[PDB]
Amino acid sequence: GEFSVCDSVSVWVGDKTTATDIKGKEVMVLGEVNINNSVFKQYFFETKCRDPNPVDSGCRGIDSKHWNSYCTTTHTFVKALTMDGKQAAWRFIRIDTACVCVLSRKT
Amino acid sequence: GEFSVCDSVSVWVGDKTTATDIKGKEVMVLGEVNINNSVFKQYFFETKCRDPNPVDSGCRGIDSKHWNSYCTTTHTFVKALTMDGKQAAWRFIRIDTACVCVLSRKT
Ligand SMILES: [Zn+2]
Ligand SMILES: [Zn+2]
Ligand SMILES: [Zn+2]
Ligand SMILES: [Zn+2]
Repeated sequence: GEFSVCDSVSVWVGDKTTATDIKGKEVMVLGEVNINNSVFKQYFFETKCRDPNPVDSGCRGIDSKHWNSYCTTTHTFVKALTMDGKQAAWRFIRIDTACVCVLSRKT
Repeated sequence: GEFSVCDSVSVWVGDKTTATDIKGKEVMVLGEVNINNSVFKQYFFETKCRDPNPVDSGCRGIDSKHWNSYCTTTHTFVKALTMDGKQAAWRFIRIDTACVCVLSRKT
């Protein structure tokens, strides 16, 4: 019976308005898009950690004798129609994509 | 000095042509896109595992006494302009997003 070191959760989001852009800034995500000559809504598949606790580690199954650990949300980058001044831009926004375990060795 | 259980690698790809779609099928990814009234190329941020070996685990730092492990590439889903019959479709394709460690307990 298989499973991963950090438990994650994934959801589709379609009510997105605010996002952080590729170099750290906040931007506004528009509701709809016009690609080719069709109108589409903007969707996003996000994965967060369940237990990001940075003291009672959410990492399962570690050599805790030699190793410290926690669960962390990593990010990918997708393009989205945002708002630049006030005509739109196609820009890369950062989104939660996964939950990985991070280590450091003990003194 | 911090690091993660599985070593990953991330690259930008802009020469994508073939992809696997949301329910397992192959599709063709077009080179360019027309969003709003502007022409853009399609980009993708991909992350794979470095050591997906499923015998000498690439997972660092495990209670190997009680636990088996390997590194695996997980996937997210982004929309892209593909080719449906032969006018285009805005569809969700699967892309490598991250490298997580998977466990199973020992007999
Ligand atoms: Zn809303
Ligand atoms: Zn804000
Ligand atoms: Zn090429
Ligand atoms: Zn093919």
